[PDB]
Amino acid sequence: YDEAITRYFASQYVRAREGFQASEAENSFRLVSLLSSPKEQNRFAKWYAGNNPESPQNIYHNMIATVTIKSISFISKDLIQVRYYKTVRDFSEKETISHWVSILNFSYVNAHISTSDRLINPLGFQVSEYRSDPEV
Amino acid sequence: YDEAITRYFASQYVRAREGFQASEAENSFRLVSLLSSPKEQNRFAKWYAGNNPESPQNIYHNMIATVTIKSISFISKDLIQVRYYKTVRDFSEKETISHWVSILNFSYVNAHISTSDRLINPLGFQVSEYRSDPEV
Repeated sequence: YDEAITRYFASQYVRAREGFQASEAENSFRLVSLLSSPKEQNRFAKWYAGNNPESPQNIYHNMIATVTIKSISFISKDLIQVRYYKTVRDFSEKETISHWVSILNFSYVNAHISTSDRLINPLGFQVSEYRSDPEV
Repeated sequence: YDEAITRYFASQYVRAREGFQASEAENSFRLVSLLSSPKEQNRFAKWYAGNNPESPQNIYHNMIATVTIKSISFISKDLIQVRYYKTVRDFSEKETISHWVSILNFSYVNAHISTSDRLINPLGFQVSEYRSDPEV
């Protein structure tokens, strides 16, 4: 597939996973899930669970966190690197900014998506491994 | 290009154009614009302008309108039909529902998108003509 469409879905993946807005949680959750493999979907879920202090639900409770993409490059054929910053906003409107890099291991599966899940994942994009750490 | 990716962008187009949420307006505006031709972008803009009673900004002021896709089919090679319903919500949470069909005339241009506009429009999807009317 085209590099452009691959960048497009990595950007989506990271914007959805690494940002947060109460009104969009259900949607951002289904989308990260659909674009993650069975075994990555499950790691993501344990991390997102409402009982987990490190879940966006919690650390951005009553806040909005918005990812802005800085860059997308490929370390290898199946290994993408997304550098972005998060802009976190609260009741006072006081914006905090931080910078981050995520590595994604990805592929495209010719699995079966229903017609309506294909409007979220048209080509079986699948992140098998993922991390996010802050920058220098 | 693949039918699946074409359905994907028509669904996006209609969800963004035909729904409304104050927090997402700027984003929904850039996205419809990027996926519309110069001459369609301009019709959309006159329609969306804050001074226009029929603009979503206005008719959904203080509301959230959410499009749910019912179906996407092709009347011809360049002519797509998107049947959807809108779920409109207000201060009281009282949901009104209506049903609609949109026709889109579309193509893919090998024009120049900047690297960052390509994260919204990776393949130069372009709606040249558009309408929306209610159903039976």
